[PDB]
Amino acid sequence: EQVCDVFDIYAICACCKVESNEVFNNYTFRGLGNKGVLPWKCISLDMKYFRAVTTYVNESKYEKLKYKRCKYLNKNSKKLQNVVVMGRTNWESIPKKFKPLSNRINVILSRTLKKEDFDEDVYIINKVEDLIVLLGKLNYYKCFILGGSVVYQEFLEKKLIKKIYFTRINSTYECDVFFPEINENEYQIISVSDVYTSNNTTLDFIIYKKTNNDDEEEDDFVYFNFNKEKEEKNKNSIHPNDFQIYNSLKYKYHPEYQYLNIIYDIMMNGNKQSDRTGVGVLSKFGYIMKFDLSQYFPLLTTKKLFLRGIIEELLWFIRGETNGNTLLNKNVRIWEANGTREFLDNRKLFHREVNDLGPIYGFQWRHFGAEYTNMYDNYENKGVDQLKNIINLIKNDPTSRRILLCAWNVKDLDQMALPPCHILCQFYVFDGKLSCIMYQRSCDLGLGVPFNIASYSIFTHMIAQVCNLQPAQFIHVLGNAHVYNNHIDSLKIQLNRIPYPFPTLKLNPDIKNIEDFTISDFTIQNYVHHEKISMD
Amino acid sequence: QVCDVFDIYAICACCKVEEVFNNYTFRGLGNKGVLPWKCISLDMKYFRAVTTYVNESKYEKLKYKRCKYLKLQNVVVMGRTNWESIPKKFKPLSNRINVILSRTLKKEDFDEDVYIINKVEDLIVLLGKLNYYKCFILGGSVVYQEFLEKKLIKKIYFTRINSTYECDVFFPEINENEYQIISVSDVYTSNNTTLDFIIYKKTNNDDEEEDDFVYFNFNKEKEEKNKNSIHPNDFQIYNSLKYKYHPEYQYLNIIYDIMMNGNKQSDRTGVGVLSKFGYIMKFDLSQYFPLLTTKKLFLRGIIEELLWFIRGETNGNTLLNKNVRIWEANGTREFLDNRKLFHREVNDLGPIYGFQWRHFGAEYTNMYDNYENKGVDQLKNIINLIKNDPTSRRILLCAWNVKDLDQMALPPCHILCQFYVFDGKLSCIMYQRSCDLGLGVPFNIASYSIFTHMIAQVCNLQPAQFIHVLGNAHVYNNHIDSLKIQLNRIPYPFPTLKLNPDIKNIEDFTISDFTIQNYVHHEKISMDM
Ligand SMILES: NC(=O)C1=CN([C@@H]2O[C@H](COP(=O)(O)OP(=O)(O)OC[C@H]3O[C@@H](n4cnc5c(N)ncnc54)[C@H](OP(=O)(O)O)[C@@H]3O)[C@@H](O)[C@H]2O)C=CC1
Ligand SMILES: NC(=O)C1=CN([C@@H]2O[C@H](COP(=O)(O)OP(=O)(O)OC[C@H]3O[C@@H](n4cnc5c(N)ncnc54)[C@H](OP(=O)(O)O)[C@@H]3O)[C@@H](O)[C@H]2O)C=CC1
Ligand SMILES: CC1(C)N=C(N)N=C(N)N1OCCCN(Cc1ccccc1)c1ccc(Cl)cc1
Ligand SMILES: CC1(C)N=C(N)N=C(N)N1OCCCN(Cc1ccccc1)c1ccc(Cl)cc1
Ligand SMILES: O=c1ccn([C@H]2C[C@H](O)[C@@H](COP(=O)(O)O)O2)c(=O)[nH]1
Ligand SMILES: O=c1ccn([C@H]2C[C@H](O)[C@@H](COP(=O)(O)O)O2)c(=O)[nH]1
Repeated sequence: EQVCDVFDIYAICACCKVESNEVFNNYTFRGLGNKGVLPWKCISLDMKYFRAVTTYVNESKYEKLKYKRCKYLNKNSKKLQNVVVMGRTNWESIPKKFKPLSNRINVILSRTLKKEDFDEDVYIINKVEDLIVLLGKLNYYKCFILGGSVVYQEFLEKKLIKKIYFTRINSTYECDVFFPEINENEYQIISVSDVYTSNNTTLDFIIYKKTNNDDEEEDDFVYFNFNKEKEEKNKNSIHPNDFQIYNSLKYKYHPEYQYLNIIYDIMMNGNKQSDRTGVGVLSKFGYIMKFDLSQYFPLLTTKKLFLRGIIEELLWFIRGETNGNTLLNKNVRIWEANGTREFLDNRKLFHREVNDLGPIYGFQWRHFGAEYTNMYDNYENKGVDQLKNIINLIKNDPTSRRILLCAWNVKDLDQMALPPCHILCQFYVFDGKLSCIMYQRSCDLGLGVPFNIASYSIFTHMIAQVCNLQPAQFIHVLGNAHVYNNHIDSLKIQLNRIPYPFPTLKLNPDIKNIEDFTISDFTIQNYVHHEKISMD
Repeated sequence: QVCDVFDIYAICACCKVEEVFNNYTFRGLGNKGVLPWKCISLDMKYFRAVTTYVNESKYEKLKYKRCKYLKLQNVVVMGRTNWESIPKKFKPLSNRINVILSRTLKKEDFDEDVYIINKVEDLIVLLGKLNYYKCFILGGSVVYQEFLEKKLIKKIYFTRINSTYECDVFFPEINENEYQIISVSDVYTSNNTTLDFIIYKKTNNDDEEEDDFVYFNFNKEKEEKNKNSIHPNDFQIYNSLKYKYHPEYQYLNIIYDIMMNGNKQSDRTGVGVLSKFGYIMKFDLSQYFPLLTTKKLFLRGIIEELLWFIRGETNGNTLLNKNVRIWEANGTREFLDNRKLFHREVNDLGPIYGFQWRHFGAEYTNMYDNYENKGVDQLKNIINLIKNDPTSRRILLCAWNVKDLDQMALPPCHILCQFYVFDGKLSCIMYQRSCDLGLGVPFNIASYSIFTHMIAQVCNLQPAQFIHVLGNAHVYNNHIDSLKIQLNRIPYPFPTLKLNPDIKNIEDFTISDFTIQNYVHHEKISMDM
């Protein structure tokens, strides 16, 4: 029966990255303070969250806490409040006008200072066993260790912390004090929040837990689930013990899990099929993922992704290009296999030159309906410039339900190296904000989708910028959602990884026409990721 | 009160008997001493799970409230006829404290180690003795009748058998103001009939990982910031349902979402809408036909529109001479002139659905030209892919021809279909760019559900899921009062579609090959004024 379960002693902290190819682990976020204050100016969303955790109380759950604490000890007002506990330097960093922390029982550890050194209404204690004494004598909901790196150190080495409410600030600052390295045998992460932007930085909230190493309408649920097939004669021959970490998290709110949960769904429930190659897949039909581009760039973190190649693909599209050599000469090999003599001949394109990919995305975006000749032709003022038209509808008719860019030209399919997977983009504008749906007919979950999420997220930012709009939601509709069999083992590794706060994307702000972007106009700041996974 | 105190529940299954609909549609209980239907086996299964199930760590709180009033099994209570109607092999219903109502036959008469009672009241005492989880009235018309009169029923566990059967005995009209529905299950096919499971209730006139939930909601919308200017009050029946598992809730929940969180915008026509972006509804065509039951929908017009598309027509008059007027407004001199189609004959709708489906890339001329073997017959093609190459990820039927949008009376709402085949079953996704949730979507669901069945049948496949992906989803501001009325109606179990099984060419359907079966619906709603 451990002290920290009876007295409900939690730690809450926020850690940035410090000035240290780069390896990343959970020690990456470890920077606590600098010269006796915080390393960052304001991160107001961290304060709002801090406020919410340290001030939240539930009177109904108090009676069971009181009984519990009175039991363990062999045994005023009633306006229930939490206790907070501060190193003295912690306490001397707090602006005067906020002391003591409102609606919280403030406790400060000091040797140099005694109660007569304070005006405030704070409990002063010499020592830790003095907090345990006080907590046995107070009516309080929960006790939060607000730190000082010294306070954090002594509280974990005494195994007095039940959980750590740990905030990952996904930027770097100068630090002189650090949070101790959390022992993974002693603490495991059980919950990871959504990812937000506050004060020009992304952040998320994770919870580490100390490791053990009317209720009529409760029953209606079980009646109503009477037909359910899964007794667990595993539909698909993937095992539980393999996703031990994935399955052990309670709150999986990081948006990366929108993509990770579909791979779980395809693996646990997919239909076994033998696609065009013979490879074999598990497949499902119909999914939506939504990413909040105002809060992050959804580059997956559970594996390393490089975006030079897909950014140069998006610029190639926008220029209207179909010349596979242009990508090959920038050492981008995305379309190399689809432009071989063999691949083209096998597509019955016997009169198509090597790397002439025919009327693919770029052609359809700038010239839909023009007769395709060859990758070198001047197609100016031929066919519909869809791209130009959709920028025009966003600018001048934002409320239009007809702002779509369509790659799927039915007449041209057989003349393309292969029919496009990104069928269409629709756009939606409300209150100065651009959202985008892309519908993908065919979705390689292990290899393709992660880049696809990136391409269309970058594209949405570009259309938003050139239209004087802010980006909102990139919405990804997956039709035929498949995991290739020989990706499965890699995907089992990736799923047992815990996402890191997303990075951000900065477009050079001077670019104002969609045509005027170059590779140097794109910056991915603060990409924290697990190491690369070769999907085979 | 007795019933809340003693956990006295009725379980029944009521078919329709041999025009306007209400809950008392579903009354048929029995016929000639047996049930009115041969064997509906999803219901027999439900009836087990419900009447066996008991919770270990909860009878503590009923040892409480029943004896604070004055392995553990369940009590069941059946009349003699209800007891005799049972075959011999299942008596006394296994794992259950069997019991009977009988003024006549006693325990020395009857077979195994049941219980008997002779007064309705005499039950009260027997329960006051026994150790039991919950008490179920399996009934007979007569047993049910006198238990509802005497106000002894906490909850009714009522199966809606959605077919018609000869009946001699019935269930009591369920007293509308004395009971209300608190839960409604998924819809199911079983033994060639749809059925759902609703729950009537009596009206009255490791919990740390729970606080973590509140912390993670720290940045949510509060009450002033649950955006919009509709009320809680007005959707009280919608809001009172705990379990909303009937698939119509996929449509209703989107209306609720748009009303409550929708962005106020002022579209094209100066009209006003609440708008969201990106939804996905999925309907199990193998289990029901998703024709909205919270109001009356008619399908002849949208079935004719579908046949019209399949024939490749663009001629608005063909529809107008069958009094299908879906496209009338889009064919007027005025509407064509405002689309800058000054040189388009009235009701010449241009290269719309039909033309793209059967002639994609052909130069449109007029609605009367012969276009045989011109452009890409996507419809013939997607059918040949399903039959020759079902694992293809290229089975798309696309109406959004970018070359032709300006020539169209208007661009299509229904951008494309994509098909999926697994294990001789056909699913269809339709991506809808523009979604009027009040008028359009209800019809749009039916159109593409029917289409899926048509494509499945000419391909010798069983239809599986219709998946409706909404892009710009909007409620017209002046549909709001109508939809509020609609949200507070409990869906009925869906109907079924019978296609004439002889039709094996998509081109060979006629209006008489389409039959809707057992359509039970709440009344017509004018969506406007
Ligand atoms: N990023 C974050 O989440 C947080 C960052 N911070 C930052 O942390 C830094 C301050 O931390 P750090 O320098 O360790 O200092 P601390 O806040 O941990 O202050 C340590 C002081 O607390 C007293 N103390 C600690 N333990 C005891 C004990 N057991 N008994 C008696 N006194 C005790 C001593 O006071 P005395 O010296 O008078 O005897 C000690 O000098 C600042 O930069 C602050 O802004 C603070 C909290 C959270
Ligand atoms: N749809 C459904 O879910 C169900 C349908 N059924 C159907 O219902 C039909 C038969 O039931 P219904 O006509 O009621 O017959 P019941 O099964 O209810 O049996 C009636 C008998 O129960 C006894 N009884 C009733 N009230 C009292 C009382 N107040 N005090 C003492 N005894 C009482 C009498 O038996 P006695 O003769 O001993 O005096 C009465 O004749 C059949 O078709 C059966 O299959 C049955 C169950 C479920
Ligand atoms: C605030 C912070 C960094 N965030 C999390 N998640 N966990 C913590 N332990 N941190 O809190 C430090 C507590 C002291 N603090 C630090 C502070 C804030 C601003 C400027 C200097 C110091 C503070 C100041 C004012 C109020 Cl109202 C509440 C807490
Ligand atoms: C069974 C039925 C119709 N279904 C629901 N949902 N609710 C009821 N109250 N009904 O229960 C009647 C009990 C008699 N019966 C039904 C029956 C069976 C065959 C012929 C006539 C009646 C029966 C037989 C075997 C078992 Cl395991 C359980 C119930
Ligand atoms: O941007 C792309 C391009 C291709 N694919 C995958 C999907 C399929 O695995 C394959 C395309 O093959 P078909 O679906 O065209 O047969 O490539 C993607 O996931 N994303
Ligand atoms: O099959 C259809 C056709 C139209 N609409 C609705 C969507 C809009 O309310 C309007 C179409 O006008 P635009 O979206 O093209 O502006 O009609 C539908 O919901 N379904």
